[PDB]
Amino acid sequence: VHLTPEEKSAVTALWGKVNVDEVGGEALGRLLVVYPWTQRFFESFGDLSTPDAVMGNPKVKAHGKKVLGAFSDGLAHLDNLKGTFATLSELHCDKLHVDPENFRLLGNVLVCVLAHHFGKEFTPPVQAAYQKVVAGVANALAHKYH
Amino acid sequence: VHLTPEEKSAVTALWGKVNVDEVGGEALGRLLVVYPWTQRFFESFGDLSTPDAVMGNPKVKAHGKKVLGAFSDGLAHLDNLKGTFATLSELHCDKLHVDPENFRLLGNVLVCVLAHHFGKEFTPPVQAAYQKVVAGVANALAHKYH
Amino acid sequence: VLSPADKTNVKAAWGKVGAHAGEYGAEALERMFLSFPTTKTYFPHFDLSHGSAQVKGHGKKVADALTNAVAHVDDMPNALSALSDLHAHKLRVDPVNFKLLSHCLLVTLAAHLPAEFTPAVHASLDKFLASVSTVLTSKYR
Amino acid sequence: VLSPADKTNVKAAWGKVGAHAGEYGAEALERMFLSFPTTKTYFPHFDLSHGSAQVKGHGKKVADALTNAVAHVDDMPNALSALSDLHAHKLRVDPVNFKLLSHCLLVTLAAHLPAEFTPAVHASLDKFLASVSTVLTSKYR
Ligand code: HEM
Ligand code: HEM
Ligand code: HEM
Ligand code: HEM
Repeated sequence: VHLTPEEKSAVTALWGKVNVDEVGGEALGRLLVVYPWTQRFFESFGDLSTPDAVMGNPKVKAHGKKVLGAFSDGLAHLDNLKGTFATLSELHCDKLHVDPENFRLLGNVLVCVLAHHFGKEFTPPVQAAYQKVVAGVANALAHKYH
Repeated sequence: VHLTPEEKSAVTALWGKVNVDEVGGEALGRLLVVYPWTQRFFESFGDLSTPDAVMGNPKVKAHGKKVLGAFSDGLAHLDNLKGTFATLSELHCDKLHVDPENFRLLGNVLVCVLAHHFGKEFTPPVQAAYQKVVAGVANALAHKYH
Repeated sequence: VLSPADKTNVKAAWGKVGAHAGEYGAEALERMFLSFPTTKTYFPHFDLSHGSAQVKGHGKKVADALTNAVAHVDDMPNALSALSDLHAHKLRVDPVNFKLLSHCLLVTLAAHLPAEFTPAVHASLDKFLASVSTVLTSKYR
Repeated sequence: VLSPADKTNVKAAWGKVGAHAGEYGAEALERMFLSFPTTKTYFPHFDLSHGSAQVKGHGKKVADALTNAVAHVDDMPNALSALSDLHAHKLRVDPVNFKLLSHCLLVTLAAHLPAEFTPAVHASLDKFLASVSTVLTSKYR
C-alpha cells in the first residue's frame, strides 16, 4: 500500500500512543455488538447477548489483543502485507470461511475506536491514512481464500 | 487459489467452449443493466438507459472482450493471480477507485452468464469451481488499491 | 422499488417456473452450500448431501416464502414478519449471505431458462430478491 | 427495525449534537471525499476543498435530511421519497457509498463525543443510518 510521507508518518505517530491491551478488545467487542451475526464465530466465548457482557468478556479482550497485534505487525511491514498475513489468511479464509465484507467491517470499527480515543486529533487526513492501511490488511487477509 | 483436480479440470473444460468474443460483452452489459450505478464508469460509451441500448453498444461488446481476455489470462496463471493482474489492479484501484464490492458483482454476473450459456452443464460443483476462480480474480484486482 | 414492468417480469418468471419452484429453490440452496461453505454453518443438524430430502424440503419452504413475497410486493414486511424475526433476530444471518443465496437463485434460473433470462428479466429478478433480502435482514436496521 | 431503546439512543445523540449537526455533516462529507476518492466523482462542480462553503452547505442539507428521518422512523420512505428518487433513480449512487458515508458519520460522532458514543449507542446509530441507506437506495430494490 502507498502512503504519502505525512500519512505514513501520521499512522506511526498515532499508533505509538495506542493502548495495545485495550484498543483491540474494543474493536472486536464493538464489532460483535454492532454486527451481531459475527457472534456466531465466537460461540465458545459465551453469552454475547448484551453489549456489557461483550465488552467485558475476558476472552473478547484477550482475543482482541491478538488482533491488534496482527495490525501492528502490518503497520511495520506495510510493504509486505500479503506477507505477515499469509498465515492469518489461511486460518480466516480456508478454515473459517469469513466473508471479506466482514474484514472491511472490523477494519472500519477499528477506525471508529481510534476516532473515539483520539478525538479531534483523528483528523480527516489521519482517518484517510488509516483507511488505506485498513483496506490493505483486509485485502491481504482475503488472499488465498475463496 | 487452490482447486481440486476435478474443479481445475471442470473450469478448463467449460472455458474451452466459451465464445470469447461474446461472453465478455454479455457479462459487462448485464452488469451495467443490473447494477445501473456502474454506468457512471462508462459515460464515454453513450446512452445506457435501456438494456438493449446497453447489450448492443459496440463499445460495451469491444470492452467486454478485453475483460474476458483478462479472466482467461487468470485461468492460465491461477497460481499467480496477483501477477497478470498487478497492472489491471493499479488501473482499477489507484486510478479508477472502483470499490471491490463491484469486482465481486461483475464476477458473479459472469457466473450467471456462464450458467445461461451452459444450462444443466453448469452444475453446482462447476459453479463452485468458478466461484473460487472468480473470487481470486476480484481479490487480486483489489490489491495495491485502497 | 419494483416498477410495473418489474412486477410483470417477476410474475412471468414465477409462472414459467411453475411446479419447478421447490426444486429450483433446493438447487439454489445446494449451489449456495457448495459455492459458499460459510452458509453451511447455519444448518448444523441438516443432512446437506446432494440428494438430501431435507434440502429438497427446505428448498420448497424458501420457494413458498418467495411466492408469498411475490404476492405482497407492497406489503412485504407485514407479509414476512415472522420470517424476518427468524433470520434477523434469532439466527442472526449475515446479510452477505442473502446476496449469496440471491445470486444462486439467479444462477439456477439462468441454468434452466436461458432463453427467458434476458438482461431485463435478470435486473427485475435481482431487484425483487434484494427487496426480499432487505426485509429478511430488516430487524437489523 | 429500531427498537424503543434504539430510538431513545438515536434521539439522545441528536439532542446532544444539537446545533453542531450541519457542521458534523460537513465534517463527515469531508472524511468521505478524502478517505474514499470514488465518492468525489459524484460532485463534479463542487468546490471540495477543506473549508469549502459549498461542502459546509451540503453538510447541513444532509444533517437536515437525517433529522427528518429521525422524525419519521416508521414512515421513512414516505418521508424521503424525493430524496430516494434523487439518489437512486437519477444520480444512481452506488449503494456501497451509503455504507461509506454512514461510517464517516459515525467516525465524526465518535471524534466529538467519545464519552457518549458507547457500544450500545454505536449499534443504535448504525441501525438508524442503515435504515436511511436502505431507503435512499430503495428505488433500486
Ligand atoms: C481486520 C481483520 C482481522 C484481523 C487483523 C484478525 C486477527 C486475528 C488473529 C491475530 C487471530 C489468532 C490467529 C492465530 O492464533 O493464528 C484471529 C483468530 C480468529 N479470528 Fe480474526 N482477525 C480479523 C477479522 C476477523 C473477523 C471479521 C472475524 C469474523 C467475524 C474473525 C474471526 C476469527 C476467529 C473465529 C479466530 C479464532 C478464534 C479463537 O482463537 O478461538 N476474524 N484473528
Ligand atoms: C471481474 C473484474 C474485472 C476485470 C477482469 C476487468 C478487466 C478490464 C480490462 C482488461 C480493461 C482494459 C485494461 C487496460 O487496457 O489496461 C479494463 C478497463 C476498465 N475497467 Fe475493468 N475489469 C473488471 C471490473 C470492473 C468493474 C467492476 C468496473 C466498474 C463498474 C470496471 C471499470 C473499468 C474502466 C472504466 C476501464 C477503462 C475503460 C476504457 O477502456 O475506456 N472494471 N477492465
Ligand atoms: C431468499 C431468502 C430467504 C428466504 C426466502 C428464506 C426462507 C426460509 C423459510 C421459508 C424458512 C422456514 C421458516 C420456519 O419454518 O419458521 C427458513 C429457515 C431457515 N433459513 Fe432461510 N430464507 C432465506 C435466506 C436464508 C439465508 C441466506 C440463510 C443462511 C445462509 C438462511 C438460514 C435459514 C436457517 C438456519 C433456517 C432454519 C433452518 C432450521 O433449522 O429449520 N435463510 N428460511
Ligand atoms: C446519509 C445518506 C445521505 C443523505 C441523508 C443525503 C442527503 C442529501 C440531501 C439532503 C441532498 C440535497 C437534495 C436536493 O437538494 O434535492 C443530497 C444531494 C446529493 N447527494 Fe446525498 N445524501 C446521502 C448520501 C449520499 C451519498 C453516499 C452520495 C454519494 C457518494 C450522495 C450524493 C449526492 C449528490 C451528487 C447530491 C447532489 C449534489 C448536487 O449536485 O447538488 N448522497 N443528499
